[PDB]
Amino acid sequence: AKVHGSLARAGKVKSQTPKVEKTEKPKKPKGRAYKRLLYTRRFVNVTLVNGKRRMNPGPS
Amino acid sequence: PRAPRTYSKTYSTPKRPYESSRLDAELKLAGEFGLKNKKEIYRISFQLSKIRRAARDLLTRDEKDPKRLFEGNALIRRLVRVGVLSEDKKKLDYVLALKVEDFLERRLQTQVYKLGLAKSVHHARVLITQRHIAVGKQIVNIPSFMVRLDSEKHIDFAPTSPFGGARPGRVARRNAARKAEASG
Amino acid sequence: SDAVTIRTRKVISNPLLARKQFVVDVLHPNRANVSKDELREKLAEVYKAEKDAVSVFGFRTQFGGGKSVGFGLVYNSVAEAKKFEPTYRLVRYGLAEKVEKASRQQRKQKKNRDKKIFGTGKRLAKKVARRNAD
Amino acid sequence: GKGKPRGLNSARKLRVHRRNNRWAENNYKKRLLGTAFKSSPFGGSSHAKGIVLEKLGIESKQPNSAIRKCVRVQLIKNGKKVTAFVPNDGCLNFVDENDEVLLAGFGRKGKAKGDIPGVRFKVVKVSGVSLLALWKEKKEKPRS
RNA sequence: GGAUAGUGGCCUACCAUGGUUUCAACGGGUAACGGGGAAUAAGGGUUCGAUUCCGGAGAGGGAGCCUGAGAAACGGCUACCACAUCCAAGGAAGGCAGCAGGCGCGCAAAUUACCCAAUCCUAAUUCAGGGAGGUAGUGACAAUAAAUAACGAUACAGGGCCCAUUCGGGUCUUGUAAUUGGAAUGAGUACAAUGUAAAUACCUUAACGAGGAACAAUUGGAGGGCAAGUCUGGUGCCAGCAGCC
Ligand SMILES: [Mg+2]
Ligand SMILES: [Mg+2]
Ligand SMILES: [Mg+2]
Ligand SMILES: [Mg+2]
Ligand SMILES: [Mg+2]
Ligand SMILES: [Mg+2]
Ligand SMILES: [Mg+2]
Ligand SMILES: [Mg+2]
Ligand SMILES: [Mg+2]
Ligand SMILES: [Mg+2]
Ligand SMILES: [Mg+2]
Ligand SMILES: [Mg+2]
Ligand SMILES: [Mg+2]
Ligand SMILES: [Mg+2]
Ligand SMILES: [Mg+2]
Repeated sequence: AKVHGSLARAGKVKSQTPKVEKTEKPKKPKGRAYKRLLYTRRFVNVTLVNGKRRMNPGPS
Repeated sequence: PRAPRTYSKTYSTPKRPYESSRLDAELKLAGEFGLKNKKEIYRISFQLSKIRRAARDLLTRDEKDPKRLFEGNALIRRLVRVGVLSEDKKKLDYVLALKVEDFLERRLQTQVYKLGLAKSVHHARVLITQRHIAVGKQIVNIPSFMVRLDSEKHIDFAPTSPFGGARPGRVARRNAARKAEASG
Repeated sequence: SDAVTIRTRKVISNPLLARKQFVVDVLHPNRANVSKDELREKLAEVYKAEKDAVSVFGFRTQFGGGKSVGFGLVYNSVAEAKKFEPTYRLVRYGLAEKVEKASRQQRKQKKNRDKKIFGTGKRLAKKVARRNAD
Repeated sequence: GKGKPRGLNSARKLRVHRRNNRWAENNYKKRLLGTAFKSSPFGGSSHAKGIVLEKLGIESKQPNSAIRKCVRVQLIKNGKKVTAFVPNDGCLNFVDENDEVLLAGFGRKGKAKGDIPGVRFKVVKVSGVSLLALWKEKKEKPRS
């Protein structure tokens, strides 16, 4: 094998990724209220039951 | 130097982390009983295992064995006092398969919701932790109390707390404070 | 206050130290911080002896307030009270005053330094003074 | 008779027989020989500190074509030389030269991790500033 | 027979040639103080036990000895070895594996704090002393409980039942809001008392202390094992990721 190579192109894509920042969004509840929130969307909600009760299917 | 302090763990995680048949069941128990973690269910199942372990070790022993009867009576009585076990099932064979949520429903979380005055389990969890509860004559703010069938009629609002008189309320007090000064 | 209702429980006579031992059970609804300094007189006219023959300690408030439990001692006369009660508890009541004393670090220094000297040291004190001149 | 003796007074044969065949296990071999003490450049420990000597262009095993950007490190406590991988996208820039780094294994329990040949250690800290925090630009590398 | 407080090759003189060993002697290694115990275990087991209790050893390495009932003592002494301090160079003084603290070594471990009030010990002794011990400081080593939100009214989306009067109200539900409201209180300040040897905190409690831009929960992962994207932009066997595939 070989121990030499192109070390001058380390971090090629990370330094090349366009900088998109986090959008501001309302805070989620922490602790018990999150379990209250998650229980609502899964069991008492039928929003995504398309064929198999998907959780995050892609937009289609 | 001094004697060591004895401490013990009170819960155990399941062997398989991601299994859907149990993952959704866990969210069911935490769903309508207002629990913030799986460790509440994990905690309950730990001494549920310990209760079954003690009960299984009793049935192995011969009938009329003094050790079988003594801790058999103690175990059967101590759960009956808590109320997780009905009076009819006092045979030491129905304690093996009691339920997983029988212990949980005896908590002060549920009792405040059962006996009115909370109108939702999520409101109750606040009510206990907000220090407006008197299970006896004493204020308690621990949602897991395991009421003992001798104090169910004794849950009432603490005398030194709103909704029980003897004070109007903290935020209500400053609420009228603007009302008095604005009228002048 | 309001309904102080000081109560004494588990009262046992202790003539070995000429004292009465009891648990000071305090019920103070709508009140806190029962101010044990005031527990002395209310326990005094109950036993009718005097205010300076009674000592109170403990009194950990229960969860939520409105009730306290502690320990109380009442003596027949102040003479044996001064001879039996610890010095630290007496100064709280004002019976005695703090004894002025250097810190525990400083006392250790003086003892160690005085070990280096044999005898009174007056003979050495003049000898070093005589030597320091020349 | 299934092989092994069944006599009630043959516990000596069974215990000694078990001793001789226990050596065919690998964990029992390393534990009692103390190889990790005598070999395995650490001292049986999970982490070690060393000085970076140079950067390496190790190429990927089959089927894979890539450069892995590892570093040669000489350990402090024993002076042994090892090769360690610098895991993240572009983290070879923070480990430039002569820095005093902390290394950890790869979780393979003493063997190479992936298609990286002959490398069984990774960089976890450079200049004692927690390399992971550098990639997420949370902390700053010391100037000296 | 000597010696010991005593038995004894413990030592001495003489005598005999014995004693241990494949049922593992003797020798070698131990990242070996031994136990009470710890982790995980259907049952059988495996691994660990420097370390809060019991026994043993040691005071830098050996040796020797005074005093004393008790030491081969080391915060007792003498010598050598290795370190090592102060000197107006003639000499003198040392053992922190005690408590803090420092330097080194490392992947790796805290204050040069307060007090004898509690536990108990020592002394001529109720009183003095005790870095033994206790208190406080640092401390995400491990453990226990448990906040980070709760509830109304208006606008949407559902199933029975009153009418059986086009599809009209829907009295009742369970959720969806860049809609609005009252309440509830804790972290955090704090008079005060409580607490304590004196304090700091805990438990109480005047008073001050929620409406989001707030008082804002992280750590990881989303092809499979192993639930959780066939979304968007970039990269183009490069960068990279990937315990295994
Ligand atoms: Mg046999
Ligand atoms: Mg003899
Ligand atoms: Mg002989
Ligand atoms: Mg050793
Ligand atoms: Mg010991
Ligand atoms: Mg010794
Ligand atoms: Mg040393
Ligand atoms: Mg010695
Ligand atoms: Mg010393
Ligand atoms: Mg030290
Ligand atoms: Mg994350
Ligand atoms: Mg995946
Ligand atoms: Mg992703
Ligand atoms: Mg899946
Ligand atoms: Mg990623």
